[PDB]
Amino acid sequence: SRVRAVFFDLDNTLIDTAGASRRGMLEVIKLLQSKYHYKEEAEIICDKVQVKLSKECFHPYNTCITDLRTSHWEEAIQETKGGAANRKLAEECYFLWKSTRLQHMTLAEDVKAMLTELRKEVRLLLLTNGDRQTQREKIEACACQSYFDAVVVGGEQREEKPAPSIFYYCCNLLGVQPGDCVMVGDTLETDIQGGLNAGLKATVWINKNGIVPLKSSPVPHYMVSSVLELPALLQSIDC
Ligand code: VO4
Ligand SMILES: [Mg+2]
Repeated sequence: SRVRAVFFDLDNTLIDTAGASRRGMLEVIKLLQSKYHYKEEAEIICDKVQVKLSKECFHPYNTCITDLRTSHWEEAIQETKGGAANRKLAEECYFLWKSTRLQHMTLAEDVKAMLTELRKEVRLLLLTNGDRQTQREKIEACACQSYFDAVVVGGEQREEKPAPSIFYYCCNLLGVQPGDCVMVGDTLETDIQGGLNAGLKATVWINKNGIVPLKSSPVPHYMVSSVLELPALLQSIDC
């Protein structure tokens, strides 16, 4: 009845993806406004891209995603500004956005110290959705793979969260039973729903911003604001 494995989301759970991604946007705005003499049109372009990205995370992706997310910019520039297509400016914007966010994707020192002290009591797995190319780059950017007994990327797999199969696979990977695992993540629709679907021992929601969820949304077993609260939490579930 003791916890034998803990699964961890990556984005906005272990690394500040959102903060990093907006930092990239800020640089793109800084670029367009200063260099290419833009005003408030730049901020509109970034919003269009941001919503374009959301309507593309559909699974199972195809590659090259680079060509896709780059096209997301040229489609965005033309809508706000206008004129002929500018693949060069789109290429610049994307890689500036990409290079910026990846450098800000790092594991905090106290987060590293938490993961290190935790894997000597339970096994650790990294369970993240997204395409192979994009996610693996993040993994390398924050060098987290060294901290986990296993890493599983949804794009590389048959199904992602919240589908229970990918959870069952993680369990087989570590030779454990779903009832011995706890899922930790910050998205209800994937991390939490998935944990409930796959009958895991517990689900832990990361809610630092203090969202009050709808009654119809998945209900976690636990709710905390930081991943630093797990050791005490996991010790209370008895491990
Ligand atoms: O690391 V994720 O929040 O895209 O499952
Ligand atoms: Mg997340």
